[PDB]
Amino acid sequence: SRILLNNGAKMPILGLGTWKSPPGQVTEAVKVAIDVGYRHIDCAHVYQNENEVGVAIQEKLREQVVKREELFIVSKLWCTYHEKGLVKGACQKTLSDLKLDYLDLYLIHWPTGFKPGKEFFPLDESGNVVPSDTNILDTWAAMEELVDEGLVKAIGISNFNHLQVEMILNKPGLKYKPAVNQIECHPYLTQEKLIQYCQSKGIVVTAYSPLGSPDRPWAKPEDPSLLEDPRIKAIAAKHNKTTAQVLIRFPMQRNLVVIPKSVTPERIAENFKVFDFELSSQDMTTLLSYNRNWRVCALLSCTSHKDYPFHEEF
Ligand SMILES: NC(=O)c1ccc[n+]([C@@H]2O[C@H](COP(=O)([O-])OP(=O)(O)OC[C@H]3O[C@@H](n4cnc5c(N)ncnc54)[C@H](OP(=O)(O)O)[C@@H]3O)[C@@H](O)[C@H]2O)c1
Ligand SMILES: O=C(O)Cc1nn(Cc2nc3cc(C(F)(F)F)ccc3s2)c(=O)c2ccccc12
Repeated sequence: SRILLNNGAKMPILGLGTWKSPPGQVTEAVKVAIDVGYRHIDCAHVYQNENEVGVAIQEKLREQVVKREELFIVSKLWCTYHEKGLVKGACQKTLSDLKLDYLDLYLIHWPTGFKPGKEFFPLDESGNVVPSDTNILDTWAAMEELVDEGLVKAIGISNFNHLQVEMILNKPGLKYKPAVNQIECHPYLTQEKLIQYCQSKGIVVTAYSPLGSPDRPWAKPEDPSLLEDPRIKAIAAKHNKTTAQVLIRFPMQRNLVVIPKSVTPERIAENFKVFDFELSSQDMTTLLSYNRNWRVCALLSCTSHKDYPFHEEF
């Protein structure tokens, strides 16, 4: 149930997502999740709930439900902290909230640096994001130092397109290769090109929004719902599983890590029950065949950043 990273650590292939989990509900959600078997939690500073996630983690270690070494805890460096001089601080405030003394994995959350400040999305009066000078090679070096200092066991990247992943891999003096690239991926955005690139380079891919992020604040009525796709429902029924379990099992069979979010205990538990069945080889190609190149996770105010990752094909 885990995948070996290029740092020699093992990463559970199922993790719990925490974006949009309300601060008042995520502590119990992570407690239920660890009680039912999750050992990987996907966090971020920008999700504004790391303190409450960390309460849950701490209580389960105190309770001795689990050992720290059995947990795989991931967090991410927000965009307003790309400056070489800010990265360690940002890591330590995540560690502080999570009540941890190290992370298993720490990602550059997006390849785009924003102006530092306490606003997460600094905009100009016309609504464009205000970039920071910073480039991802100096940000990367700063991430490497977090390894050297023992704050993080592994480092990786998120939302990097293949030319940006290649930028890091061709970095002069590269000390630690990225271990993971965490990207949007589901039957409507199957990412074959970028996943093959990354796997070819020994970089593990984590699939985010594997259910389509139906709770994304900017969803519109017109938008498709993977959970309600009759095709996927038929595959589900054939296996006597739910559509969600199918959507979760699908990336697992492509040698991906997948991190479905829920704050509903019954769904946390259901979503983990995906080790007891297999999708067939044909199921898998059929699922891939639903690609629409429909991306749900992005932001118009950032399209003009020099490092906006989605103008490129992949
Ligand atoms: N690196 C990045 O840039 C990035 C971007 C996006 C997401 N992520 C990570 O990926 C995680 C997952 O992506 P996501 O939150 O965007 O969306 P998702 O996991 O694709 O969708 C979560 C939505 O599905 C619902 N849901 C969960 N299990 C269900 C089930 N069994 N049946 C029916 N509905 C179910 C959840 O409802 P309830 O919660 O109400 O039960 C919630 O509304 C995030 O939380 C975050 O950790 C990272
Ligand atoms: O970030 C998450 O985990 C979820 C996430 N996604 N988005 C959509 C985004 N689209 C982006 C595009 C770029 C870009 F790189 F393209 F410029 C940079 C930054 C972003 S944020 C949000 O606006 C957001 C806001 C609060 C908390 C989480 C998120």
